[PDB]
Amino acid sequence: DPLSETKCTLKSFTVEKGIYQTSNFRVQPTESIVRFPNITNLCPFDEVFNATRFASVYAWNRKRISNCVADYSVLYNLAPFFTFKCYGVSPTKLNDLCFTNVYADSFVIRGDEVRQIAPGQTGNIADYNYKLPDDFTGCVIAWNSNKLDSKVSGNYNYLYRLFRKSNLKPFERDISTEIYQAGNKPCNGVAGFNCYFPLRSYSFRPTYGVGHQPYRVVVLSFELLHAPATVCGPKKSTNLVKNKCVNFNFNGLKGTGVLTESNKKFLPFQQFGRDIADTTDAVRDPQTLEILDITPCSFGGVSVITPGTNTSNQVAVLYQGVNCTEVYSTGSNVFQTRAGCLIGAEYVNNSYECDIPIGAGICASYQT
Amino acid sequence: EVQLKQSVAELVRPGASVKVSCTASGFNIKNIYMHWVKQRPEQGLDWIGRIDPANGNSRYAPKFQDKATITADTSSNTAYLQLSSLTSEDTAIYYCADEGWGFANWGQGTLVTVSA
Amino acid sequence: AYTNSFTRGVYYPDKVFRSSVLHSTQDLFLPFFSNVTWFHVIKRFDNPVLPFNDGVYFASIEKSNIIRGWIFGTTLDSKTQSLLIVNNATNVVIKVCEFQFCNDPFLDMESEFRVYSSANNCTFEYVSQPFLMDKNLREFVFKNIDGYFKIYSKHTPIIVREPEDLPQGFSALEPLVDLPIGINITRFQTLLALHRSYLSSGWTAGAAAYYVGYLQPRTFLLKYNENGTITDAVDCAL
Amino acid sequence: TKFKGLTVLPPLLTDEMIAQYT
Amino acid sequence: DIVMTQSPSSLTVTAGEKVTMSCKSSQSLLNSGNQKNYLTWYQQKVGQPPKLLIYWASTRDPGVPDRFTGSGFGTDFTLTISSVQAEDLAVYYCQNDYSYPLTFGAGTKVEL
Ligand SMILES: *[C@@H]1O[C@H](CO)[C@@H](O[C@@H]2O[C@H](CO)[C@@H](O)[C@H](O)[C@H]2NC(C)=O)[C@H](O)[C@H]1NC(C)=O
Ligand SMILES: *[C@@H]1O[C@H](CO)[C@@H](O)[C@H](O)[C@H]1NC(C)=O
Ligand SMILES: *[C@@H]1O[C@H](CO)[C@@H](O)[C@H](O)[C@H]1NC(C)=O
Ligand SMILES: *[C@@H]1O[C@H](CO)[C@@H](O)[C@H](O)[C@H]1NC(C)=O
Repeated sequence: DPLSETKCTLKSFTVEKGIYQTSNFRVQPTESIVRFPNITNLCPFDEVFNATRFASVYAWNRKRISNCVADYSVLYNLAPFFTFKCYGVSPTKLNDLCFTNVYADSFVIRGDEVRQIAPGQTGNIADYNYKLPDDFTGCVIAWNSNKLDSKVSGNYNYLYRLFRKSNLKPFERDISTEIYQAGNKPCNGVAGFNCYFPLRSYSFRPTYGVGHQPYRVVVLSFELLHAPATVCGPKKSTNLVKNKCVNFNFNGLKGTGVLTESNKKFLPFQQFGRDIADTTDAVRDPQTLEILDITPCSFGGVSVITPGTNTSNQVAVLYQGVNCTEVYSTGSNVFQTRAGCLIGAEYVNNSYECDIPIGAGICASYQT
Repeated sequence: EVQLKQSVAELVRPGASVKVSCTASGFNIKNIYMHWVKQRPEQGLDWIGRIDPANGNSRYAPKFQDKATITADTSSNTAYLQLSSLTSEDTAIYYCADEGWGFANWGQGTLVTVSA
Repeated sequence: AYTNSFTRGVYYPDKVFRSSVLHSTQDLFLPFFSNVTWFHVIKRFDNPVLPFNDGVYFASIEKSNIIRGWIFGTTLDSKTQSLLIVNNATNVVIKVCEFQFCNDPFLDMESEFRVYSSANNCTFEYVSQPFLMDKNLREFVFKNIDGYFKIYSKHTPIIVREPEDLPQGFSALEPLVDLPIGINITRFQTLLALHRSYLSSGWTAGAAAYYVGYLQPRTFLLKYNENGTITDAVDCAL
Repeated sequence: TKFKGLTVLPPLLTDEMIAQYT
Repeated sequence: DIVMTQSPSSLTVTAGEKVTMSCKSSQSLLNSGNQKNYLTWYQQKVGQPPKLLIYWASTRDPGVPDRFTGSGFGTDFTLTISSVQAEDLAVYYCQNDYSYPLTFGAGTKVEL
């Protein structure tokens, strides 16, 4: 109890009349809040998913995207997706951790040829149209698009280059339309029995069967370099808490305190504020554009007001410089003054000479 | 492509700790929060837990609580196993995981048993 | 031709709000009352390749909007990455690639980009609201610290341009946009849109004059008002 | 004409009481 | 923690004989956002580490790809193989994924 704390701090079994500072009142953070500015721009993976005509397998479109927040959660949320196999990276860790740049390649190919477009796997089309490097870190997204990309008559929009003179370089797209010299006799630009044109036309039809239907296949390439990383998943955010002492993480400021609305007006470029002593005084909420004042958690000295143990064993506790809305247990004749909020003493309007000085004109005493 | 190497099996004194390393080759471990699993010969497979390279916050199976601990080091893509005072039946072959939709990448396996 | 930088080129060092605070910060600044190179243009091609050094305090008072971007780069060659800033009336563009910069880079209404002969290893591309348009002083500070390319802006309207010298008033430069770009920069060149006549009776550039100053490590005592803006400053080593 | 453990205690005599003495 | 019961029946059959293997999954696991359920199967050749056989309970990964369709609402999923050969001769475990407590399959073998 406070009286025994006073006895220990005085190292005497009898404490004389007076006020003794025994301990320190401290308010610990109840909650922890983390905020980052929300999505705003979004990296358009759905756009290359939603492209009406996917690029040719040999002339695969290379889309390098940077400086945007990427939402990979919608990719898992999307039901029509059928294949999400990943190599060197967790499918669900794209949101958690990020790379510097992302390459998206959109192409339409038959179902059996989808497995041919994979690292460490070579195919009749893959070796000459699109050969994924063995060691790249990325995910291949594939799904059936027979209804969207085929008709009863037949879809000949998508074609591939069957014959190529040399092995394809990694991350290289071949757009050459030269007639392949399959035969020993020179082609000279004229199709013949020996010379076969490398490009062949697929026919996509619903009746053509599964394993050969068109598949909208998108491969995402992630590479992290010395340059700063600009595309990342949505970092965790929490709700805003006002008038309660909480740990706050406003884009990595990492401070503790109680957050209140402030009348101060920041400049548009400015993010947080500092006082004369170079202490964070106000922060702007990244989610909104409002300005939040940061005042520290309430703390102060705990002083025990006691008459002599010869007189009595009752004690009144003073919490210096603390609003006792934030605070012997409260509810026992709790009275508030400038020196602090006094617990255990009842304010009396009549005035006597000072007995135990509390502060700011308030003096405690033991009387009936 | 992407390979996870298991540490060679070390004979361990009875009632002591045993450590097995799962280093990643061909790719940094930073993008992978690998999972540890234990398999006993002629017995069902079990899931030990997982490690994240940064803020690892490893969460273990309820049966293995307070006795099975696993950690990894981001530098050199190394991982580790921490298991001590294992009985012969409890000891099982440990594998690493790709934590995908299914565990695509698995270690070659470590047959570790208390033999001293 | 030279002109004194009478308390010009001061920018907000950081994004920290301060109210009625005299904050003394040590950062790369244009020293007060310092020598500033001043160039005239115009065909009379005068666009020297000025070294970037720590930074550049670019300025212009062209009421005809003659200034149409800047050129940056370590060597202005395809071997190294370079900055390209082109600012159109409808929309501005910032491209960062290994541009092979021609002898006379310019924009061709604008029909086709004619600023770079080659575009390989393109890593960065940015688009924002126009800033060079809307007789008035248009002063910028460019920096390259820790791989972040920093730009500051302030469009002060000045009633008098007859003396053809920078005003003696003070105006701190609010940051406009910062670009994450890890390359190094050791050269600077200014862009002017050369029209079909150059491709020059149709297009006139008689009023295009731009002042260039170089930043230096200095200690400044910045005065913030209760609103949070820098109203005045002093250079401790002046 | 500071919350790092620095607490400024109020004087026992308020300015009104000092003025009343005066 | 999720209750699982995998049929360990082993059939010594010639190639071209279908086999049906299913294991119950309690709580009827259902991923939010997408209709797909996170249930997977593994194929482990004797003396070799297990590898991903099937994921999402209805999607066939590249690598010996053939059918393996499974129909269920999270209460149960059935994995079917059209033909049995030495390559498919292995031990299979079905492990739930949507539920964070992961319990692996008891084990199922096939013979030629
Ligand atoms: C194609 O565009 C449509 C229309 O925007 C997308 O449909 C929704 O996209 C939002 C993206 O924020 C998702 O949150 C919704 O769940 C989508 N709803 C449906 C019914 O799809 C669609 O995702 C885009 N991509 C594809 C492949 O269709
Ligand atoms: C955050 O999202 C809300 C809801 O869509 C939006 O009103 C707000 O503008 C977003 N934040 C910013 C900084 O735009
Ligand atoms: C805190 O104390 C002040 C006086 O010091 C008082 O006016 C106020 O009502 C108290 N409570 C709150 C919530 O501010
Ligand atoms: C800052 O805001 C106050 C309050 O309206 C205003 O009186 C003052 O002029 C403003 N200062 C500037 C520089 O905008």
